[PDB]
Amino acid sequence: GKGTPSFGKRHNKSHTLCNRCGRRSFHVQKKTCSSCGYPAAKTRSYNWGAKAKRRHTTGTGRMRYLKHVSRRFKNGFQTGS
Amino acid sequence: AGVKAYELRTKSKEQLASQLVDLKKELAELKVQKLSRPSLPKIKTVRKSIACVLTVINEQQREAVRQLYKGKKYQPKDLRAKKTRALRRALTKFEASQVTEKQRKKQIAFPQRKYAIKA
Amino acid sequence: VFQVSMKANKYQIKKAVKELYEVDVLKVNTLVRPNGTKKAYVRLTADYDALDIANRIGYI
Amino acid sequence: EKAGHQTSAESWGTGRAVARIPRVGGGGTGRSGQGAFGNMCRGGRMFAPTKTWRKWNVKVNHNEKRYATASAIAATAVASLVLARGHRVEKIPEIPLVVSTDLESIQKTKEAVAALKAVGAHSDLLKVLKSKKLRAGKGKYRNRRWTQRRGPLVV
Amino acid sequence: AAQKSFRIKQKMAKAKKQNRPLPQWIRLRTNNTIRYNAKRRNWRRTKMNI
Amino acid sequence: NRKRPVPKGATYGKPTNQGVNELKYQRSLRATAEERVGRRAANLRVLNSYWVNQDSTYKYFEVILVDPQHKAIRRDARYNWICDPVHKHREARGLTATGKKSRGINKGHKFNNTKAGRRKTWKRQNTLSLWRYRK
RNA sequence: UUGACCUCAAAUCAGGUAGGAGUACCCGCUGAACUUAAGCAUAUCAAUAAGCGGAGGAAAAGAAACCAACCGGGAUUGCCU
RNA sequence: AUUGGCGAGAGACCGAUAGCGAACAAGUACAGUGAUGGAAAGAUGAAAAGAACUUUGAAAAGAGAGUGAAAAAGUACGUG
RNA sequence: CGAAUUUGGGUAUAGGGGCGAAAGACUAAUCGAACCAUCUAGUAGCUGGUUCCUGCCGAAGUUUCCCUCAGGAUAGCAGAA
RNA sequence: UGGAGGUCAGUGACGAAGCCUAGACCGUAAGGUCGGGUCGAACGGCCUCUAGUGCAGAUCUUGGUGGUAGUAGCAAAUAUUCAAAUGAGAACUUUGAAGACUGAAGUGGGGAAAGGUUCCACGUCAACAGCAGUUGGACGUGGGUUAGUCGAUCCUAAGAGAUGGGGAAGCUCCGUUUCAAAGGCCUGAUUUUAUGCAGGCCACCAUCGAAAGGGAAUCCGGUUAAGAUUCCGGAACCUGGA
RNA sequence: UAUCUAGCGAAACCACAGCCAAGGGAACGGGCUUGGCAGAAUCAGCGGGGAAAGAAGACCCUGUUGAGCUUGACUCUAGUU
RNA sequence: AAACUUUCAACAACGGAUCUCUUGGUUCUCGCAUCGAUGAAGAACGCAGCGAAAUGCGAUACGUAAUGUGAAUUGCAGAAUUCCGUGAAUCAUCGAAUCUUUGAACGCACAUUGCGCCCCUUGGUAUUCCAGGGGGCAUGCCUGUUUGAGCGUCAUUU
Repeated sequence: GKGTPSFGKRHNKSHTLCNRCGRRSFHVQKKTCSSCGYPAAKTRSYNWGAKAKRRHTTGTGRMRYLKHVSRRFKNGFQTGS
Repeated sequence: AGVKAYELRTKSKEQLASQLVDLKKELAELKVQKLSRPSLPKIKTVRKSIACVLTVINEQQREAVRQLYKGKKYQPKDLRAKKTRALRRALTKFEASQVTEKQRKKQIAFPQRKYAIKA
Repeated sequence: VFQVSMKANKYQIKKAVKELYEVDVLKVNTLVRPNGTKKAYVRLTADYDALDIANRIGYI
Repeated sequence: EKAGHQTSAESWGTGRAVARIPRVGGGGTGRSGQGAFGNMCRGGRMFAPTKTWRKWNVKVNHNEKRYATASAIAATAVASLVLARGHRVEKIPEIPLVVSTDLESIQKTKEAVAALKAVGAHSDLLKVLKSKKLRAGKGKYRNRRWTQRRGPLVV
Repeated sequence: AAQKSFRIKQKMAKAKKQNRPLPQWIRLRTNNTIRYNAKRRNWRRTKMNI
Repeated sequence: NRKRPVPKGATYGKPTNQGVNELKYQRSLRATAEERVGRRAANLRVLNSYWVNQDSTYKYFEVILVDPQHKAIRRDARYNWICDPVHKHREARGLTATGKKSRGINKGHKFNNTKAGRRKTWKRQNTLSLWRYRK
């Protein structure tokens, strides 16, 4: 049986959590994340994957630094009190 | 409402360090009480007071380092300006306003004149 | 029994208990609880009483 | 332009006892296996989606525009046409109604209202004021909340 | 498994503390439409698959 | 030449595109030389390059580069133009002499396809321009 | 017994810089096929989609190794034609 | 030039199966090993005044009573 | 049923590719070329459907050409002005 | 039919729009108008403008709902019975008593992968356990995992993979010691002078890769609701430090 | 087991439905025509009919629709010489 | 005759159509130019008196500082004359900071919260061992510094 009896045999994760994105997409044997391309320098992205680009892009996170850049520009990148 | 930064800023290093230590002791005792008591909102202002003391200490240290590096070039990176990466890489006002001597002579001799026409 | 900073090790727990409660600790055994926090069992020497020090801290 | 097409739906084909419309693939959503891409489908693209290069402005010959303007001006001097248009000029001595340049030089809204009352356009004013009503549809939440009549045109 | 790694154990702890019903007072807050925890998880129903 | 970097032979393509061997790269050997040099010395800006030698296997070029961050270039306005961000990787964008030659950026009737840019010209003359009052 | 030059190295040497993100528009490379031809191979789609490299507030182009054949215009870029 | 970013003004546009996939803790919940796929879900009332109290029931609840302009608005709530 | 044995884990081989004691077998219930997204709303002389009322007029399955024979152009038949 | 320009100084919280009504009138009809119920904030006539403008079908789409139908069915794995307790309620919970079964390649006691708190204690019907439920791996609230000696960590295996170099327009590919100038432990230096120096040996030729391979070392007794080769008592061992 | 009871409780199918003979009819009717006839509600079986259900026949043909494979097909191509 | 079946109405029933609504979309227009090795975008884990999310934030953790305003916040509860005031606030503004583990991600690794190495301090009668506190150690390239290498080569040598 290629169905249920063979499904009984799947207990070895081919993917684990990825350091760069916590997506369970890090292929263990290939040592590459199938989602972000880790450990390559460039995050994996394709122009046929517009939904994927939406999921992984600027503004989908906290923007811990980039959120204040517009305010600082609007103020002229001032310094002082 | 906790301590106030304007009255913290006059205090010295030893006094601020002692205040931080006793604030930490009070916070620890308050965590102990919070374990036994349902609502302990005083822990809120105790944590706030610890933060105020820490920021006053840090501001004093950073001002001291700024005074130590005053005047001389090569200030520490955390102390020098932050504007943006590109704003830091851009040519300074002096460097951008630099012109060659040929163009300097040309600009002196033939500037854009102020003229009007009426009749 | 203590809740301990996750980044602390037995050396730091020993030193911090000594410096906070002025007691001599015999052994430190740590674990990471299923809620993700460090739990330390600090056994003191026979010179000190855990119930004495617990009443000093404030919890009976 | 991408509304109704943000999907990877493929037709299941024949032999599965369902219509041949493209269907969303996958599972465990409720959106999976559902019809997509079509005007008949819920969430599908509309038929012939509206485009911005539709003709919006319409060209009219300058001479025809001026012809219509002259006809409208000449209709302003026909007493019966103004009544049919519904302008409450039954208490005006005669039309065309010509007033002095003191009205051109008038300054305050109260004295403009006084000029209108003294001349005979105040009934038209009251018609405009009392005809204000809420619009009769979805135009209220498109910045067109109220509708009223047109009053006099001071030239 | 029993012989876990710290990353997996940390994910376990995060999921365990997340898995709790909505507090009773958030319901009473004004302009509040949240009536229950929609992101609730049971270990039999839905696997985290990490 | 630039051999087409795909066997498997499985293009399912037309015989017009079936060719592999006698295809020619559209940028010059000079252009790829200075691109490699700029990638190596990414902190500099490729000012120019020239031919020095060649054999059957190799062509040899020398690339002139300028440091945009050295103060000897940041001052002295004769060459501080290259310190502006618009000149980042001129070799990569085809703004060097070889780059402009390969892009076809020249005046005249012989360059009607490539004066302001091949793709810019194509976009301009394949756009459908519609006015409010249709002409 | 010494001092230089040339080239090539080393250093947690002094100070810097590059990478990544985003990519609507911009500058290039690479590059199809569905499709049309009522078949189809050149052609078309299309010097397009996908892929790759690189910028800015715009980019690119830009002061003729131009257009012309006229009584000659006169960098570039856009619109109408 | 500008289907991105920041700020602003509009519409003979759509009006919760519409309009962006998402008016809501929406790229969320869940499905896949993975690339990826990807919903459903708005409306009490002006104000909770969200039904004290009495009775039957083990209890849910019912029947009275009560608030309310309306309970032919009772949270499983605008007409339904 | 003591071995061309059975099996865990690790590891290698990736799609016109792999792997095959060879069945076009197996390659995540998918295999005579996997899955995912995109090109793509691919094309379809072919099937299906094509949403209010009343009034007046009212056909053709024939001619010629067509890789033409389930299609079209052309003439005819019909409407309207 | 949805919107738009004019007008009816049109209708309306003294009830608009919607909806229900084998009530009425009008029109050949599309349909329009009104009576009576429901209700709760907007809507219509006319002259024009405009279109995402009219459904019975498309194995149409999305939701909702039927007859079938209280029907098929809930029949594998030998099997349950008596009393008491608890309880509103017991075929199913608990405790006794009996009858049995697995029968030591078990229906026993542990583990690996996987799961992730299901472990353990305390409270009852909403759901779930295709009957029930007072029971539960369910619900709510809490508690629980203690190491020098057990594992990981260290080593290398098949293999993966930086560097030096060479390809490739490039994302990147090869290569793993190759056409490379490829590093680390003892006393002298160890204070008018530093880790600078004729102080010595030299030449692994990154790294990753096993919770079943190799490997330094812990046992007994007791203890918890739930942990123990980990806690306690006793008794040992290994590694590193003048 | 079926069966009856307590509890629990689906699905496939479904234009409308459900008695025949002949006739004619798209040449094998549940309906139409002419006859036979014709009495609520139903239970267990059953497999004659519903040209029963399951699937836009996989055979066959057509389409200027493919794909796998082969070759002295047409046109090319990697390698090699 | 009932039951049953059909049709209609009334009332009551899952259903959520219609109507009205709308802090949402979608198109058009105008203005502007500002990410990152001074560590970005993204990820993980945590932080509230009582809370897990595109709330906010980082062990100074629903935030600190500075500034403005001027009495709140609010579901419940609270340190407090916080109220004619250097002063409430889930306020606004925002120029000072903090900014955990990461990430181009930088000591080497990383399916490990794994291994080093270098300075200074403290503790263990210690420059070597162990531990704690602090600060560091990536690659390519540029300019300069210092130390070098090569009969590649220049001025002295029986």
